[PDB]
Amino acid sequence: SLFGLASLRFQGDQHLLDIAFWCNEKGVSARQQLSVQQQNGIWTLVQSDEKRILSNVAVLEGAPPLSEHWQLFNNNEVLF
Amino acid sequence: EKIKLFSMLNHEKGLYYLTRDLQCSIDPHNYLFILVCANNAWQNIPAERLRSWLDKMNKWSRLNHCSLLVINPGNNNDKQFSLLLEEYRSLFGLASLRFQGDQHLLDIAFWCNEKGVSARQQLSVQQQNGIWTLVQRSDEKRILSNVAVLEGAPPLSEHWQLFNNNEVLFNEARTAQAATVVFSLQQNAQIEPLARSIHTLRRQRGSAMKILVRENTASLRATDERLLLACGANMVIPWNAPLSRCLTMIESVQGQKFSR
Ligand SMILES: Nc1nc2c(ncn2[C@@H]2O[C@@H]3COP(=O)(O)O[C@H]4[C@@H](O)[C@H](n5cnc6c(=O)[nH]c(N)nc65)O[C@@H]4COP(=O)(O)O[C@H]3[C@H]2O)c(=O)[nH]1
Ligand SMILES: Nc1nc2c(ncn2[C@@H]2O[C@@H]3COP(=O)(O)O[C@H]4[C@@H](O)[C@H](n5cnc6c(=O)[nH]c(N)nc65)O[C@@H]4COP(=O)(O)O[C@H]3[C@H]2O)c(=O)[nH]1
Repeated sequence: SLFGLASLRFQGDQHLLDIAFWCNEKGVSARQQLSVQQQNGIWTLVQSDEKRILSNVAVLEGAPPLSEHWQLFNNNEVLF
Repeated sequence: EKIKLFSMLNHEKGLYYLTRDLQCSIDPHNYLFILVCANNAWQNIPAERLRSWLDKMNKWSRLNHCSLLVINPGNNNDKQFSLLLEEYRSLFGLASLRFQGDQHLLDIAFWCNEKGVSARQQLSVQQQNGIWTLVQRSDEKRILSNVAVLEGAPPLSEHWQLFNNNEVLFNEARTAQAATVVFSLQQNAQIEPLARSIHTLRRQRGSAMKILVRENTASLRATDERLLLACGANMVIPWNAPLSRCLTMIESVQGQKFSR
């Protein structure tokens, strides 16, 4: 008899939002815990490249990237 | 101590009349249904009629306080699975079991009972002496391929494993569950036993595993490609396309299940 159950508990500086279950046309979620803050009356949710390969799309003769570390560029200006 | 055994005709009318027949036969209050259908029995049921039947079954279950379980052996129920997901209101639990050679994977899209609600759980259950016991996704990123596929190229990523021939590759894929398996074709003599290996890889391992065959030499026909597709291979990469085309074809089947 419920398409979603949520509770918001005050915890001093931020509120904790606990959704036991939730139904939506995009799916159903269960047992979600999140933190929200009331900033000026607004509830807002709280918040190396050695292997990454950057090459032109013409490097692979137009073929898509080899792997996740491969990123393509149409011309050698966006790549630059 | 005792249960009631019921037989119905392999037809849509039997499923449609199930409610009235059981009402004429059994008082459904505090009573459980287990509907074990035949192989691909739910393939001929249209979408709208299936939705109406599910709604009627749910209303009847609520009115009679009776629980219904349906076990459907099928291989191409992905659209049916999506339809079941769309009717999550009437439903209160959807589970799928995928055979993976040595173990079985139980995926519960959702489940609601008196002790709470769980959504999108994945567990491993095995069949020991005919008993289903839980074993207390994981290798989906991992890619298994033949050395000749890369034409000498090193592993493209950490998730890449290379094998000399398509024999130890099948042995490793026997242990893998969701890894991407890529074969290499060199001559005509490899068409049949690789086809057999693919058949095994599709029977022991379910639709989660990705099976691909790279053609390195022009030694293929349309009939052989159709046979490879029927054995369980997602698609066969033509020899004309360069290696990066093969790699992007591999990337295409990521997140896809072999429903054929
Ligand atoms: N250009 C051309 N010639 C054709 C074709 N089909 C047959 N032939 C000729 O007929 C011979 C006998 O082929 P088969 O009886 O089909 O029996 C063939 C076939 O079963 C197989 N085979 C040969 N090449 C291929 C191939 O590229 N793919 C596949 N899947 N099987 C092949 O090996 C057998 C021996 O074939 P070959 O030694 O090539 O010798 C071939 C070839 O000279 C065709 O589509 N194109
Ligand atoms: N019934 C019949 N159909 C024929 C014959 N020759 C060619 N075809 C048809 O032509 C298609 C493509 O022409 P292809 O140059 O033979 O294209 C062939 C050819 O280059 C090669 N190939 C296949 N089998 C053989 C073979 O036995 N020998 C040789 N030398 N090449 C073959 O593989 C390609 C793929 O062939 P498919 O996918 O089967 O598709 C073949 C096949 O359906 C023939 O003698 N009988």
